Amino acid sequence: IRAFTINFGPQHPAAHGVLRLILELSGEEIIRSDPHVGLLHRGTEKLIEYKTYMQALPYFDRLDYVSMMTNEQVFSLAVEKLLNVEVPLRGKYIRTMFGEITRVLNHLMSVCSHAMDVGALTPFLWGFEEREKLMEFYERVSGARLHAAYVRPGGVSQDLPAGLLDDIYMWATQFGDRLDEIEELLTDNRIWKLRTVNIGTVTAQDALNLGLSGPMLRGSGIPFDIRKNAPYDAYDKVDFDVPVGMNGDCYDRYLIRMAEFRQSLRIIEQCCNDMPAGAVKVEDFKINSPPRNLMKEDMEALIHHFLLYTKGYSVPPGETYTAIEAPKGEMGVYVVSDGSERPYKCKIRAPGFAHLGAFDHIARGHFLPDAVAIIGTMDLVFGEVDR
Amino acid sequence: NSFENLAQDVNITRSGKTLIAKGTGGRSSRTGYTATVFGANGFLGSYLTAKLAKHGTTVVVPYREEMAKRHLKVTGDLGVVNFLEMDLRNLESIDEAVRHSDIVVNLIGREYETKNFNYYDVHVEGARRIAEAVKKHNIARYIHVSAFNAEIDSPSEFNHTKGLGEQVTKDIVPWATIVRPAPMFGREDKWFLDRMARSPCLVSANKFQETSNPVHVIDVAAALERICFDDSTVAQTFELYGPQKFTQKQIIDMVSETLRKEVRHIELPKALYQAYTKATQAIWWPTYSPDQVERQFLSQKIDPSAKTFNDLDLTPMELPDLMFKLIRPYR
Amino acid sequence: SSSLYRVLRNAWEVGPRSYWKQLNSIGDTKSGRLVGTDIYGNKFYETDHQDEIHLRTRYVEYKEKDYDMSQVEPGWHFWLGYGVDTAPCNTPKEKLPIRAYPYKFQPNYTGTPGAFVTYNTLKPKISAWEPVTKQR
Amino acid sequence: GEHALRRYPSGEERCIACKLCEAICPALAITIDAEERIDGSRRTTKYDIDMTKCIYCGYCQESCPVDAIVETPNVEYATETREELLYNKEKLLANGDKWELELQYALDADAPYR
Amino acid sequence: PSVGQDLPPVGGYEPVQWRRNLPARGFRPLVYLAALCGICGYGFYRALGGIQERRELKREK
Amino acid sequence: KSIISYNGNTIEIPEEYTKQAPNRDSTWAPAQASKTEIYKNNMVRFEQKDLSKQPMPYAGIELIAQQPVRFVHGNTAVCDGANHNGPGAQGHPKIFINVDAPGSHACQYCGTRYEKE
Amino acid sequence: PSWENIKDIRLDPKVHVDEVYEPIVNPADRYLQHVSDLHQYAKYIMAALPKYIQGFSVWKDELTLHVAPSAVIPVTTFLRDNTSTQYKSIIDITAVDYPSRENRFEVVYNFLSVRHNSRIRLKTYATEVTPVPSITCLYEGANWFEREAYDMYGVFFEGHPDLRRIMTDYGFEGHPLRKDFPLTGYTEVRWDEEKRRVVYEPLELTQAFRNFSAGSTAWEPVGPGRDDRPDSFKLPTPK
Amino acid sequence: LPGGPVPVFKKYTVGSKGIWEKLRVLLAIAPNRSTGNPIVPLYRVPTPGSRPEANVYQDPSSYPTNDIAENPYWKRDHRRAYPQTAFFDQKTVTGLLELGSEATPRIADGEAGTKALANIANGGVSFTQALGKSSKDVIYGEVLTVNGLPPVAPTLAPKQWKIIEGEAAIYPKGYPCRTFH
Amino acid sequence: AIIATAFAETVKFSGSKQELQKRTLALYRQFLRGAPTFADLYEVQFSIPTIRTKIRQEFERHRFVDDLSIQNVLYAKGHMEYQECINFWKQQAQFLKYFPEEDDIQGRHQPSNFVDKFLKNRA
Ligand SMILES: NC(=O)C1=CN([C@@H]2O[C@H](COP(=O)(O)OP(=O)(O)OC[C@H]3O[C@@H](n4cnc5c(N)ncnc54)[C@H](OP(=O)(O)O)[C@@H]3O)[C@@H](O)[C@H]2O)C=CC1
Ligand code: SF4
Ligand code: SF4
Ligand SMILES: [Zn+2]
Repeated sequence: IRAFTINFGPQHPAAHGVLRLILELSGEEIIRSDPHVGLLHRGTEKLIEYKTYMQALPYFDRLDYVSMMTNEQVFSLAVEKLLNVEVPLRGKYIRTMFGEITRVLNHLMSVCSHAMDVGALTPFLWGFEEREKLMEFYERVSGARLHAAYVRPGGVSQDLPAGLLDDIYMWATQFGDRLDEIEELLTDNRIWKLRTVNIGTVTAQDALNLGLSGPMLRGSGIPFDIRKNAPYDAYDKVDFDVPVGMNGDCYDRYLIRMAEFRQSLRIIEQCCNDMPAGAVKVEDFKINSPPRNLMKEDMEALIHHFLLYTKGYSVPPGETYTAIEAPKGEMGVYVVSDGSERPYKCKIRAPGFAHLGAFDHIARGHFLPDAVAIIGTMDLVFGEVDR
Repeated sequence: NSFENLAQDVNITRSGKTLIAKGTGGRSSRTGYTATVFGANGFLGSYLTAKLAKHGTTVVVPYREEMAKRHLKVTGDLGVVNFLEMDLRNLESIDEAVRHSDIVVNLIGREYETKNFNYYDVHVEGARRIAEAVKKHNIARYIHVSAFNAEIDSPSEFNHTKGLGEQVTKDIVPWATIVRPAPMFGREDKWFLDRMARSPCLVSANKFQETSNPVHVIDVAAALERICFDDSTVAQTFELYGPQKFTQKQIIDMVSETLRKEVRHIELPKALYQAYTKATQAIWWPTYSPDQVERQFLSQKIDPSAKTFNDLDLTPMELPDLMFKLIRPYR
Repeated sequence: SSSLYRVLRNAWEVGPRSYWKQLNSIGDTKSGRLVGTDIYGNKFYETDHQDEIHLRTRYVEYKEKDYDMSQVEPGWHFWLGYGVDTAPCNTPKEKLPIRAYPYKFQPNYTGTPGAFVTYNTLKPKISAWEPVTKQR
Repeated sequence: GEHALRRYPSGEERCIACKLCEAICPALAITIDAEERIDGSRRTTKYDIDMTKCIYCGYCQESCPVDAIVETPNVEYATETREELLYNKEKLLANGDKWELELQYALDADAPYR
Repeated sequence: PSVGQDLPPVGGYEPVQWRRNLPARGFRPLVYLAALCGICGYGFYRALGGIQERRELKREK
Repeated sequence: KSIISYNGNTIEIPEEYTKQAPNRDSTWAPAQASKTEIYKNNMVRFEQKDLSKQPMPYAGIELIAQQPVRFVHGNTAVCDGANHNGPGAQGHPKIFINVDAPGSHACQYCGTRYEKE
Repeated sequence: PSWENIKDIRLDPKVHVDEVYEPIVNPADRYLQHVSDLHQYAKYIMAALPKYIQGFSVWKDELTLHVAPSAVIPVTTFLRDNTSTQYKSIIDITAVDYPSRENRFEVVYNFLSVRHNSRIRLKTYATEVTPVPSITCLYEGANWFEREAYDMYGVFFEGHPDLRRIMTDYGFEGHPLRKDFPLTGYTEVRWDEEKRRVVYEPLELTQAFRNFSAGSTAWEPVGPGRDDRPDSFKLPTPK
Repeated sequence: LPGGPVPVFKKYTVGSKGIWEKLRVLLAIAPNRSTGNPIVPLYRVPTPGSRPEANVYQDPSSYPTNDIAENPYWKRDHRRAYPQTAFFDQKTVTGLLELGSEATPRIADGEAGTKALANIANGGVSFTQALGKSSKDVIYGEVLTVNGLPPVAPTLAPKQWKIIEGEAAIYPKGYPCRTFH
Repeated sequence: AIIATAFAETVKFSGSKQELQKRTLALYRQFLRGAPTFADLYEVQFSIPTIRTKIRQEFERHRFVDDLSIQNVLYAKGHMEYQECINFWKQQAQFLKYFPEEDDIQGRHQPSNFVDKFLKNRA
């Protein structure tokens, strides 16, 4: 009476994610779907109420583990909006262009992982290679790789090395060749064009009713981006085109991701030319640490260095919802300050949460291999959706 | 999470060591008993040290092979299960493995001779070699296991040597506690159900009428742990028999009625039966034993002067209640 | 690169006995210059040659057949993963951390009976009372 | 990567139990008891990292005024038991003995940018 | 103050390549079709003459 | 060497490892837990294992005691423990020591004892 | 003309200023002209639907609306349907408890006018017993969101197909984001060997959990703080 | 066109030799393509553990911040100068209607003005009663706009849109994605 | 996500105690009808009337609640657990939460008096 309904993936159906996903197939046609998420659900929100904002920061590079830095950024932005502080100029640009090399990383993982999920093996290695080149650029700034103990709610953890700003330009000249190269065997590509021409149409008002955002909403045709609609972090001060798709297909959702490499490289060209000088952390020693040069010399710097690492910094009461444009979509965060130094509550709006929630409105009628091309362009990394 | 293991909290052992089970009894808790189980990779041993480490007694596990030792780590917390290698030959390893053990058991029994061990080796000689060091170290609650039908008499050299090992355990460190269980059945038992689950031949003698009452293995393990810790077990022979005596035709028909298949039957006599089992010894994976031939004419000789399950407040289950579960996946 | 000419010419430069060892050791032909050796004894190299990809430059030749990583000295281990220009045989002694005790270099002994064991460093919290009777 | 406790020139343990490393390890991998020793100075009795849950925040490095625990850039220390993975004070002082060279090299490039 | 941190060059960097580097390489498609028919027809001229040759060899046998 | 394993049985480790340190045999804390207590606690997970390749980390109380006690011309000393080779901020923070009392005075971080002369 | 002849960048003159002159400013002035604008909108909303709005509030251009529990749908239609007020798009909803007060939970909504580039926030309240209705009648994606904040709190959404738990154990009892509910929960998991399956036994830790919020100042050390209320919309003094 | 194709001698890549370069110019899709390997004596030299720039590095700071003499902290304070969460009852908006505004008050007699305040501050009137009480100029002044129009849902910084279309676009026509900005 | 799953209903709150009682009665009939499906699906060791005598006594646990709306949340939780068990959504490990007492007879020395509590200081 019901279809012979299946379990899609216990372990390794879609790479980078545990996609348990009920499908009811009637002609190898999905009449309805029901993805059970919860398989990664660590319960992080219950934890982040018991730690200080000081300590609460590397919860979030665990969240959305392919684009750590936007999560870091959005929580730093929520707290800076909450604290009524202002990150300095150098801090604004350095956070901006790290949030754009992370965009390069995110689309470089996501497009190539989706091509592997479809079956194209060559970008799945050609992209992860340049991702290793970017692992190096996370490595020189902050800690190890893939989980940066970086942007603090006071701004930036620390300065660059002495020569990363040079070295990244040597990388940035050759990323264009290495990007157009993978563009050359997927964009025209009658196999890919066949598999992705009208697959999973997303109309405009239904894109709004499903709460979707980022490259998907911009693929449906609506020109909406937080970098340019409600700007911040000198995205005002950096010239930046935005791509907008035409149909509601997955092919616009592909082509916009191909375009954002070309855009976010132009970010780096306008950033590395015009990186200013100035204090990389916030100016005061009352929301982040003093530098370790002068705390061994000054009496005043010690008590700040101690209270920020025992109590932490005190936050005014209130609540904020700061949402910024993650490369997955609009990622939001809703923090409710006690007035204490632990956050009384903090919801995340993971971007892929509504993308997964909008699955079986899009996935009806399509085929089961067509039920894979729909997966990795709504980008269910599953670190996001449950938490 | 409660101590359903012990009677109490504070226990001095017989040798005078003080043991205080702190915490509330779960996996993270500690009980304090340092236990050692010889041959724990065997089929009784896995279920045994599972329940023994379920309440956090520190289980010293001597192993022989490095691969089968691994799937006993999961039943203990950090420091609960430990591992160390040894041979029956090297006495220093025996000496080492029992230095801090409060209690210790030995389920070493091999139903076939290797080219390096016979029954006289691994039943009466090695048990002497280990319980000598038990006597050397004043280790409390020593438990030895022997099989059912453990006589002094000839016709099964296995059973001839089991009673010899019993007499050696009674001789040296003479308060040692001897247990003789029945035939055992569990999920993948050694030769009693999985041999009856799949068999291309199903041939044995006697016309399938040897008699016993098989015990579920988890009941043996719970019985053993309830022995392990109290008083009123010292130097006492333990018949551990199932609730009702069976015959092999009864057993195999109970198996086949749930399989709903024709379990084959050949039942040829002893003469041609023996020489086929003679040639199987040269093969490295274990086959049916040429001395397992002899036990088919033997049956369960119950000693009336021993102590049952109802000594220690336990009632084991009946095989007809379990037959749907254990050979379920062969349906 | 990885052309036939490069592997041939570097094999012709090194020497066929060291080549026959190296092919059983690594899969490549690599010709360095002996920048320095280890206190454990491990010969290192560094490659001048122009046809090398990034971070293929410096490498180890071990001593033991049962090698692994973390058999190298720390002040080298930095340079093997390219932390410094100047290998520790050429550093000034001002950058040497002065120590008031000798050094031992345990590499790693995982699974080996020289494995590390843990214990709590401190005693139990509450000491008991010793039995001292009093004949009335 | 893995941890170590530095020492002074002329060899002194360098860790006082300020407990900042206990205070801001957001997985609570740090556990310290510490007593006043014979001479009267404060030293650590038991210093213990639970390396099952050392999450490589590196905040524990940035939290020491006297710069005792550091981040040794070793990663090749893969163990076979969880028992091996509980680094007490002795293993960390052995690592501070071992990697002392490289930790000097790293702080000669980071102590400005700290 | 600010000293020792990294800065851009005072001359700045060169402008990078961020467009679609896609040359429409090759020939006109009609050239591919005409070359196809040329390779074909020359092959047929070698084929059918050899077939009639083989038929005359068949007669000779 | 031979210590009682809670049962009258003795366990026997060499005197090279009944030591708090290669520099010191004796304990230096009220809850130091000497190795004679430690093997007495869990030799269970110490059998079949090497005795050599554990840390023995060269304890500090012997090393600090043989550093020369420095002299200060004036009244108030300063201690940093910082190198003058390392380009950064190392050592313990700049605390000061009054040295007036008869006897030396250890700087409570670095343990270097100073004397007024 | 070749890659051997390319210049380096590591040796060149770079820009080198002696001391940057960064002016100081409170980062709230840039909001203010808009914020005083926003109030005029917000008061309008209360004049628009006085039956259902208990109040409005705003703090640094985040507009927050105050709706009774049985009052959600008539507001959200108007927030969707008006040409002057078209938010069209749920973003995230969740709940926050305040067990000090009588109505325990409060339910918060976030929208995003993609035409007019604006946000709006809608707070209602509900005791754990009583419901709030579902906005799944209008907003289609919201049924997933409402499925979330069910399990974390127990707060209902009446009028909702597919109401069931998500992002927790299926056999879980209780609710995680609830201040009485402990951190580690009640049940932990281990593989029992003898049942050949995993069993759910109650909690035992190796290390007891240690918060450190016991060290805390009672008064919140942030001050009273100035206002940014518009001079139109605070009360005129008498005389 | 300011970011178009540049030739491969300005790309910082391992390149080629010179007869094989002459080979691969004839055999490539575009000649100006990097093989992806960075140049070894340029990229990541000297190593970040040994940087001569790192030897002298004190602090980045700004002039009104690091000024020791002139400022106190409380002038450059930012945490204790946060705006208050402006809350508005149903009732205080009725206060905003009839009692007026600090721009244009409607209340004289400051003694009895408190009495006229306080019953509304206790709930003497209702809001819809005030709406009927509010004049056409009152509604069109402080509720609606001066044309009597509803206020547009206001935005922080309205970003008007261009559409780049021609040869400066990131895709020519046929490709469905446009590049507005 | 226009459409529901197979057995999921729109949640709706009965205004009367009788309508709640009608829904609970239908619900117990649904459990009792689907009970032989469960022993097949979750492959359980034991028999179907043991499932039935648990499903009876679990509603016996909550027979004596006064309020309408607390029985309303209680009914909704029961309907969700029905929704889980009627599909493959719970697994047999999570399905066997409901029988801790059946699978193992407890063990020696279950404390009953004061003394057996006291000798292990109440476990
Ligand atoms: N129904 C039955 O099977 C009956 C059996 N028993 C006895 O109960 C005990 C356990 O039962 P069961 O599980 O079925 O049999 P086992 O599988 O446990 O017998 C083999 C076990 O003992 C070890 N063993 C045998 N010889 C040696 C040796 N030289 N050196 C080291 N280890 C050795 C084995 O080592 P390894 O792990 O490397 O294989 C293995 O652990 C046995 O002693 C058995 O004789 C008593 C009554 C009924
Ligand atoms: S890096 Fe390690 S020591 Fe530091 S806070 Fe994290 S877990 Fe703790
Ligand atoms: S290493 Fe640092 S944080 Fe840790 S105990 Fe020592 S001084 Fe404190
Ligand atoms: Zn000092």
